[PDB]
Amino acid sequence: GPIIENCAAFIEKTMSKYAITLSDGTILKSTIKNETLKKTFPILKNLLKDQIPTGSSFFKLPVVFFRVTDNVIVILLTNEKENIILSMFELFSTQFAEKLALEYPRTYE
Amino acid sequence: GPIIENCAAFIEKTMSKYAITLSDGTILKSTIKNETLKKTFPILKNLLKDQIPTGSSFFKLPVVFFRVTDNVIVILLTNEKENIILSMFELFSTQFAEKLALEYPRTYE
Repeated sequence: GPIIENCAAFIEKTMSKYAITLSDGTILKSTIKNETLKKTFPILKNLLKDQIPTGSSFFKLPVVFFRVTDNVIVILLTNEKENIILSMFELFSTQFAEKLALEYPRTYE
Repeated sequence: GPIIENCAAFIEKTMSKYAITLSDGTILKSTIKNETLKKTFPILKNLLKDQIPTGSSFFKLPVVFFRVTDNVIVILLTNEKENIILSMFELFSTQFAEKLALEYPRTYE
C-alpha cells in the first residue's frame, strides 16, 4: 500500500540498492536483483532467531539489515559509513515504524 | 586513475585477494601475484570463449569471476560465501559499471 511506497522513496533519497521485506521472506519492494535478494534470506532467517531484535540492525557488508518492526526488515546493499546508515535508519523509524507496526502485525495468540 | 583506485578500495573493504582486468588479460589492478593468478586463466579463457554475458558471474570457489562490463573482469580468490559475493558484485556494478565503460572503453580500431 501507500506506506510501502513512502518507505521506498525515503530510502531511495540516498540508497539506490534496497529492499523492504517481511520476516517470512515476502518481498514488498526491491531494487536489488531477485536472485541476489533470494540468496541473502538464509542469512537473515538465521539472524532473526537471536541476533536481530526488533529495532536493531546487522552489518554484513555490503548487506545491512534493519528490523524496523517485528515483521518488517529493510535490507540495503551499501558501502556508506555506519553512522550515515544508522542516522537514516533512525529517521526512517521515526517516520514509518508506527504505521508499519499496525500494517504488518505479528500474532501473539 | 581515480576510477580504478576507487574500484580497488571498494573491493578491499571486504576482500584482500582480487584482480581487475580487461577481457584480454591486461591487468588494471591486482593483489594476486601472476604466479597464482595464472592458474585461474584456464577457467577464465573458457568463459570468454563461451562469451559469458556481462553482469554474470561464475564460481569455482575459491576462484570467482564477474563480468562487470563487456571488456572488464573482476577475479576473486576468496573464502566468503556466494551470497555476500553476489551482493558485492551487484553493488560494485551499480557504483562503477558506467564509469568503467567511460574509462576503459571497448577498442574497435
